[PDB]
Amino acid sequence: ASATARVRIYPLALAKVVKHAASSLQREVAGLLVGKSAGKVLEIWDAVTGEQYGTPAYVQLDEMVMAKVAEELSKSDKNLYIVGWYHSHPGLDVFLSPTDIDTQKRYQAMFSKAVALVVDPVDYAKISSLKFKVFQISKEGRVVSLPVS
Amino acid sequence: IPTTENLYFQGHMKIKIVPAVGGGSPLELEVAPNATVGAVRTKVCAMKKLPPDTTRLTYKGRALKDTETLESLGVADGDKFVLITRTVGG
Ligand SMILES: [Zn+2]
Repeated sequence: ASATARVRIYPLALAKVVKHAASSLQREVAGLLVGKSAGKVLEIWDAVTGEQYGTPAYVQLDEMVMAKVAEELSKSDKNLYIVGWYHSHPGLDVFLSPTDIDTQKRYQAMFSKAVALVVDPVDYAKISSLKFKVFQISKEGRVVSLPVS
Repeated sequence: IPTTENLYFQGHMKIKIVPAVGGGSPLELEVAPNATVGAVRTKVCAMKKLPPDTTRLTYKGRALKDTETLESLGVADGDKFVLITRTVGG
């Protein structure tokens, strides 16, 4: 179906995403997912961010954030890299919009196993959990929500 | 000496291009000072099987325009570029 079979997110990385989102309920926020693939499993080890502009309906991360983060990871002895991105959708529920899909297609072109994490800070799933999904564009071009642990 | 061997050695400046996303190999391209950023990005996208209209090269702390020459940027043998893509949501 899809390049990535499932996603494993380090709890602190998820916590960083949720806190970032929850700290700005008045606009979408975005950032980058750092990790590595392990076979068909995508590991998310960290989430990082930087300068950006956003509104309740839109967000763009300054492109120099990615440039800085990629160069740092490449220079370091860690075998970690950017594996995806995240953004929030306060009060708008969890899906990939047409804009998001275009961004995600471009991520996947560079790294087939890339994923997009979307979080809605104002809601909780259902036992409770955080309201988020991790998406990928499948081999036939459909958005699929991946299994996450 | 094959007629095209001369073309192989044109430009003894080596540049390193780091793909921003994924852990894939950096590219080490042999280029001339008179090359455009666009010409570099074209070769990078060919090597990585990317479309041509979705990425940008960065150098130091700025995104480059495809029309700029490496010469105009003060690029030297060994310098490093990052190939980025946009991160935009809605
Ligand atoms: Zn979105």
